[PDB]
Amino acid sequence: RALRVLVDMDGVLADFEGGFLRKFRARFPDQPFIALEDRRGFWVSEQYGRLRPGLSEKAISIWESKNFFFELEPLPGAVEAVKEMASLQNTDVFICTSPIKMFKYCPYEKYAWVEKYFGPDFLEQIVLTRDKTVVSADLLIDDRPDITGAEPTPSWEHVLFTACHNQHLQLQPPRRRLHSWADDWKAILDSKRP
Ligand SMILES: Cc1cn([C@H]2C[C@H]3O[C@](c4ccccc4)(P(=O)(O)O)OC[C@H]3O2)c(=O)[nH]c1=O
Ligand SMILES: [Mg+2]
Repeated sequence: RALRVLVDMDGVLADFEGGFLRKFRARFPDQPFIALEDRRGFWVSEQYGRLRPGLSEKAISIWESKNFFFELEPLPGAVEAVKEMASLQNTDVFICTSPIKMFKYCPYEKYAWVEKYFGPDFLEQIVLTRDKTVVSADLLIDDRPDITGAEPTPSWEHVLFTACHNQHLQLQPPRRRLHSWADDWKAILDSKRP
């Protein structure tokens, strides 16, 4: 039997936080912003809303804009790590990502992004869903702390991928982290093998 690993896209493969900040500052130069070092909480618009009135609506307009997802930069070592992971024996890798509600560009751009960095053949490994608990696997590497859905008992072990917004979070045992792609991801996968 092959080990199945679900790899998240935003915050794990694609730099959503960095891309957001860069484009927000460029479009709203006279507005206050939040340095990544100061990001707290999964929801960007919520922390921006607390910064000053009207920043939430502006933040939202950034990711709803054409080319936001397509132009995100890969996280350091992400492409290299996933390519190697997918080539490993007895290992099936799927990119499991949740598209935003405004569907005009997001779904399309995510497929285009994967084609760009992983090639045409990797498109077969993409799973788009707003509920990752109904996708079965041994592991789910994702930066969102709370991953819930229709399935109360997911088959996967959620390994928290470190991001600016979750770096200070204390996890309840035996929950663990993958600190970055430079961290030992192979050791994590092996711990799940027969
Ligand atoms: C992946 C990511 C998106 N956003 C943005 C983008 C937008 O995505 C969703 C949204 C909710 C649930 C599943 C998918 C998208 P929306 O419900 O608008 O589709 O929730 C609110 C918004 O929050 C962040 O702030 N941080 C993140 O790490
Ligand atoms: Mg993510």
